[PDB]
Amino acid sequence: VLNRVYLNTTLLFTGYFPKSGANFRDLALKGSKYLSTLWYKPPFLSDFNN
Amino acid sequence: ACQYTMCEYPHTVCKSKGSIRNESWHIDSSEPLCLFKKNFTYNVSADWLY
Amino acid sequence: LLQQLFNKFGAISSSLQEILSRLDPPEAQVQIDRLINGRLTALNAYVSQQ
Amino acid sequence: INSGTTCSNDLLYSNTEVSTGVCVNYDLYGITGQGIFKEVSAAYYNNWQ
Ligand SMILES: *[C@@H]1O[C@H](CO)[C@@H](O[C@@H]2O[C@H](CO)[C@@H](O)[C@H](O)[C@H]2NC(C)=O)[C@H](O)[C@H]1NC(C)=O
Ligand SMILES: *[C@@H]1O[C@H](CO)[C@@H](O[C@@H]2O[C@H](CO)[C@@H](O)[C@H](O)[C@H]2NC(C)=O)[C@H](O)[C@H]1NC(C)=O
Ligand SMILES: *[C@@H]1O[C@H](CO)[C@@H](O)[C@H](O)[C@H]1NC(C)=O
Ligand SMILES: *[C@@H]1O[C@H](CO)[C@@H](O)[C@H](O)[C@H]1NC(C)=O
Ligand SMILES: *[C@@H]1O[C@H](CO)[C@@H](O)[C@H](O)[C@H]1NC(C)=O
Repeated sequence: VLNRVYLNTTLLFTGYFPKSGANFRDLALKGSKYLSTLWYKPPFLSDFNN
Repeated sequence: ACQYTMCEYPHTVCKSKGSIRNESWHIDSSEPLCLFKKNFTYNVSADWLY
Repeated sequence: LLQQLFNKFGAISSSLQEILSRLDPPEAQVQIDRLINGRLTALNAYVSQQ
Repeated sequence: INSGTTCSNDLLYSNTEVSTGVCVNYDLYGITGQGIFKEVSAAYYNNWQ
């Protein structure tokens, strides 16, 4: 938590966390000489809700 | 955090040994309007970053 | 009963000083009235339980 | 004007006046309250806290 210190306890905190048991999404891309176009689509252009 | 003139097909270039293409995700050499600007540091030898 | 002083009850803050510092004296009384009603309700419920 | 970062702060009082022993009002990094301060030695603050 932001600049807070908590010491020898448990904390029940509502926050912004991943869902336990979900998977990831590799979006890294290594080019060598060319520069595609299907790389730049809503498959790879993603959403930001929370 | 600034309003940039974003390229259609953005990409980068490794600053160790340069590639065929050039790093060009914007062409904005006129200091555009910015909301935020900062510099942070990390460990150069650490494997995983989150 | 002590943790009832950290509920907002519909007001914008649980703190009587963050309301008096950030709202006009017309607009502050609407929030202070909701805090007064929530805390008086908590005290009535405790008094019936005893 | 009126859009950006080069602000004329004009802060209340970031005084170096931590007076221990008596009741004071505090606005510590955004948090408001009243209390009595008492100096101590503490080894649990990292540099973000
Ligand atoms: C954050 O760090 C970067 C890189 O160290 C700084 O960018 C350099 O800025 C100087 C002065 O304008 C230039 O001469 C260099 O060519 C820049 N390097 C690169 C790689 O762009 C940047 O100025 C720093 N930002 C702040 C706010 O200090
Ligand atoms: C005006 O701004 C100056 C900026 O220097 C303020 O003085 C600073 O106060 C902080 C808080 O302790 C210190 O860390 C700085 O070292 C001070 N500056 C100098 C040069 O010593 C000052 O408080 C402001 N005053 C008003 C009336 O706004
Ligand atoms: C650990 O937390 C408990 C919580 O009540 C506390 O009583 C105890 O003193 C803590 N341990 C140490 C070493 O401070
Ligand atoms: C990258 O920029 C340099 C300097 O402007 C230029 O000489 C070079 O041709 C550019 N590379 C490409 C692939 O256009
Ligand atoms: C982290 O940095 C320190 C000093 O900068 C270094 O001694 C240490 O080996 C680094 N560890 C990793 C995992 O990068």
